[PDB]
Amino acid sequence: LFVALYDYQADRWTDLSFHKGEKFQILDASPPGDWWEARSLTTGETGYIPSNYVAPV
Amino acid sequence: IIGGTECKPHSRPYMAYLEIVTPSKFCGGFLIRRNFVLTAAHCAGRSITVTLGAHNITEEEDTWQKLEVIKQFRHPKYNTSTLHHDIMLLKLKEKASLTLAVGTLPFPSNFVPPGRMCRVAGWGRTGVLKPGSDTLQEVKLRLMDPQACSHFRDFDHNLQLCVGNPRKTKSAFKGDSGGPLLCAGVAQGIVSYGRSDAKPPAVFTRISHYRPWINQILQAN
Repeated sequence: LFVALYDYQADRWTDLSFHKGEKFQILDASPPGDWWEARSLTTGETGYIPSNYVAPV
Repeated sequence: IIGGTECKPHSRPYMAYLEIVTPSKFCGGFLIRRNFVLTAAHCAGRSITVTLGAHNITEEEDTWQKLEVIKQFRHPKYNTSTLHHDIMLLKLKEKASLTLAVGTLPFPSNFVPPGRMCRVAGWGRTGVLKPGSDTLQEVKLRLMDPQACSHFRDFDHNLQLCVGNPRKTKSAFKGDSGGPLLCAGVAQGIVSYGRSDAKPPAVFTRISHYRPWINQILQAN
């Protein structure tokens, strides 16, 4: 279960925007790519996010 | 569908509606075989319900056919940085019954150029800050010089289509994903992704490219 260390406004409508301290339930980490499918604990939203961007508790 | 009009109901009998859970999420798709739905790979999920025969997605009609997807064929090349190979096949638990409101969209027994018009349909949002559309919407878009998608993250004119005039509002948006881009009545692209601010064009998967991966699946199954 992952947290945000910086604020982020995504470019693709497939990805989430989020703020510092936001937290995420990852969903599909299998596909090859910087990005994992996660679920905002803060907004309840699903979408891809940068894996160098979040941090696990 | 951003900037379209509600369809004539069941006029698009191929339109599949996908209900995906890991939470829930919703996409479009279309029916290519009596037991196969064509969609996008970023829709994949723990389990998926598939509604066919719908116009209003919230009003239970008798044309409806909800079927459990019992297999997921995510393209193996699918990559989440470029969103290349955003295509996926779904084997339905049951062969659907072909009626008026529910029909397959066959593929001919050809690389498509910029220039032509096309149409895509979906229950996605009808605007950046709006909800998904209750009713199926559609819109006619134009195929663009891929230098129009140039600033898209690794845009490849061989894997992807660049759909929608930038000088208009008309565009496919969130939730419309997985829905077919029908060029002169032939599916040529699947809605993949686009800008967050809903500025066109949006990136569609180039069907022609993955047609063999497709042929292979439907044959071996």
